[PDB]
Amino acid sequence: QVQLLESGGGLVQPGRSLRLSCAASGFTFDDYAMHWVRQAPGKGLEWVSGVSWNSGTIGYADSVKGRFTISRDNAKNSLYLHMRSLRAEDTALYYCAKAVEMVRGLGADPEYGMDVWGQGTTVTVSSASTKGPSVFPLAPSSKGGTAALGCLVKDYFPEPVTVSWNSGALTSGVHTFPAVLQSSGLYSLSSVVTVPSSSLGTQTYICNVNHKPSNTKVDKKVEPKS
Amino acid sequence: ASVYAWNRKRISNCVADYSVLYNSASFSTFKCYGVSPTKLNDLCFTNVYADSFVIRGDEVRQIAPGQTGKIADYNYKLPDDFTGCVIAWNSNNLDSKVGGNYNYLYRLFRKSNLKPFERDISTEIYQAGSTPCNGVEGFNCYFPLQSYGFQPTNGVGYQPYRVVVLSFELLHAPATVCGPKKSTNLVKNKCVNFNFNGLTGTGVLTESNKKFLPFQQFGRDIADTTDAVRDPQTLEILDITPCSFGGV
Amino acid sequence: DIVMTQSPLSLPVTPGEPASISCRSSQSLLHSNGYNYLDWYLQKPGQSPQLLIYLGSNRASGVPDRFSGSGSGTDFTLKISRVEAEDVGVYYCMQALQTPFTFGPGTKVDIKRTVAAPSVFIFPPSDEQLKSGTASVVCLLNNFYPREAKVQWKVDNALQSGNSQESVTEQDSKDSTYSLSSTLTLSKADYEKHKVYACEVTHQGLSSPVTKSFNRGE
Amino acid sequence: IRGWIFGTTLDSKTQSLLIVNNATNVVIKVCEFQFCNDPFLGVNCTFEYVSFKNLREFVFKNIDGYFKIYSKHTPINLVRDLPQGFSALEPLVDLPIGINITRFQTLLALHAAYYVGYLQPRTFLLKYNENGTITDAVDCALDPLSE
Ligand SMILES: *[C@@H]1O[C@H](CO)[C@@H](O)[C@H](O)[C@H]1NC(C)=O
Ligand SMILES: *[C@@H]1O[C@H](CO)[C@@H](O)[C@H](O)[C@H]1NC(C)=O
Repeated sequence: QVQLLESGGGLVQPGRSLRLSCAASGFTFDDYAMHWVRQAPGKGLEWVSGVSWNSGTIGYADSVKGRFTISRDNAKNSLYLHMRSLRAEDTALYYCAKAVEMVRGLGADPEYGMDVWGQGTTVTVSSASTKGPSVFPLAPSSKGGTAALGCLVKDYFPEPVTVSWNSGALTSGVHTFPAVLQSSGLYSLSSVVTVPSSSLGTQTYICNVNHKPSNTKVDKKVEPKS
Repeated sequence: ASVYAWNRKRISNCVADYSVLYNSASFSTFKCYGVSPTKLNDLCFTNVYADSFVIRGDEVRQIAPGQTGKIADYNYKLPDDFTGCVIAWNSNNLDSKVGGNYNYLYRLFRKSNLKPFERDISTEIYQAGSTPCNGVEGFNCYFPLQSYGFQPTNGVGYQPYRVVVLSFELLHAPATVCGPKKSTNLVKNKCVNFNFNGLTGTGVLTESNKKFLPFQQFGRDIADTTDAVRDPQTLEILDITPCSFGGV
Repeated sequence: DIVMTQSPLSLPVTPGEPASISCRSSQSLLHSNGYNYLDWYLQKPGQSPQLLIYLGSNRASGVPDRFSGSGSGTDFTLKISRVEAEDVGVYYCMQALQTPFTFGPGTKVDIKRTVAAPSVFIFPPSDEQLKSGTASVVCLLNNFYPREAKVQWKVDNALQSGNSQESVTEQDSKDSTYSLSSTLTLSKADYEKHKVYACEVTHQGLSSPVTKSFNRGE
Repeated sequence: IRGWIFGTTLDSKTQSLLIVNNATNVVIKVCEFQFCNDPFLGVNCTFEYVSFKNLREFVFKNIDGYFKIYSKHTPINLVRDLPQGFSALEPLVDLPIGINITRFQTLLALHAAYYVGYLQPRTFLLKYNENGTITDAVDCALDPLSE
């Protein structure tokens, strides 16, 4: 089978150098081109670089050309890309891909029609001090219909503390808000579900927020100011 | 790639030819010291390490048994035991883009002394001491992976040079990488010498009416005298007749 | 870099109907044989990216052949003959001749439905969110289509930009709609000194700006 | 009858020789891995290669690391046993393996009759015809008339 394992990135504070590594299999390494193509979570794919049968690298992307340094370890089927000054434009899922074309793709190395793609890394650009999470419940408009409800865990660190409702009872039609950046640097998310409108008068809700890193779960109160 | 990511290609089962290097195609340099240029195409070699990459042209004149320099002892080492040859060709357009080809960098100020034919794909932070730097070179390390001039008209100090270093090991059982026997045309009705795949003789060899079998090659008579043969290149049968003699 | 763009960036297309998307590159892709190199690819959140068509017109393997490519030089137009939710998604195109390679915006292709009835709602802060130095309010549109919805914050004839973030979600294909959440954060020092906070968001179906004005947490 | 395993130890320690035949493939391997001793039915690794009415002759030998496999097919119409007749034997496989061999065993499949004989260093006389086929032979150690 084929499963291209790429990694090397993580809690990377910007302004430091690393070596992202992709290991590949299912072919012959020193006769096929492995290409770095980045894709940030929430952003489209973008080509980084490549290396070919003659180790025929080509270049890097728009504002990243030069800081990166592409090298290959042909024997163990490894590809090391140097990481310099990884910022919001320089961080992404560094997919490693293989072009289907054989030797002498024409003059250029096989670098087009690369339909096979591995698992890119998860280089991240945010690091800071910590403090206990806090949550604010969310109720729909202050009024047999439709409505959306959740409980926004806000000013917490780090992501994720998973959100559900009453041991997963009413969560059909779910949509999860991603994290947001405030002034200090603490994230915020929620899980809002399309349900009927029993929110305000007849119920005092409870939602489940799970502090997974500490292996804890809180079934906390949800009600508007009334 | 550039010299910092030089390609180790174990290659065999090929046709060693020096014509392509100078006269068939005018590549820049084909240099070596022990093995003659003309003897490459008729000796059979088991296997060869090919160091295929791109280097600075300024240090190509540094390439020697010694002659230490930026490339010769910081990007790839070329020691005296150069059992092989270097084939370099200029790549001014190929490895120098007008808009900045910040990809074919060079490993400047390598970490350690280059090992004998070291796999200098080592692309790391330059070694200074025991300081665990925060990814930033402090006061004693530069950026080893530094960029060339990268102009289409690179100066004498930044020329773009492609390099294939062939180092041949015939110690192992042969992979037969060499040109096969130089097969000339065929001669009919003329007393000539001949060597057919090991069979050495001299006579006049002509077209025959005999029929062989797929596994049969030779042909004899009552006294084991070779009398027929088949052309190695193509199916056909040639009788052999000794060149005339007699008394005067 | 390469000035690469795609057109249209976000067109409402009903699944089962053809959809034309483009690519304009900047650095040429012509080898001396008439070669077109700008392959067409697709990106889907969750799975591996899809290669649509390699070498411009040669319909690539691994994806349905419903994509048809055309163009020349740097201009590359792919028309999906009959797109399905399986083929709807983000769109891209890749080139491999002259570095550097810079990509397009990424054509968002999704499900298009006829005009529906929007479900606009707002989330006044709870009891503990008033005094804690931050009173954040979320203005969320669910069961609303098309995806476009302009949002304005009206407080004492002032607009809250930069002080307000926005978060969007995927499509609710049950009624082919989306959800927008304008989240406003404000400290207790100046949040409660005024009364009116109007989230004015314009659904296409109901052309008048939908105004959720809330005096305080309720 | 399509399987042959040759070797000395036959415990995946030394080079074990396997010659087997898939429905569309002919597999020959020399590697060291103990595989199933019974292929199923429908309705180290130095060198490998892949692609009653019948009477098949196969002579196996090996000299100086060169395995020799001589083979000849022929049709018959008889069931009780092989008849009395004469035929040549072409050479069909040579294999530069270089391995020590002491024993062998055939390999079959599950949903009867096969003969094995042994060789000796004899001195023979052969009669080559005009075309070049061995149409008759005689032995020099059987009986007075023969010698
Ligand atoms: C060698 O090539 C020629 C080309 O026509 C062919 O006729 C001949 O049969 C070949 N001989 C071989 C494969 O031995
Ligand atoms: C021997 O050669 C001749 C001519 O080819 C032909 O009769 C046939 O091939 C053979 N005849 C025999 C075996 O009687």
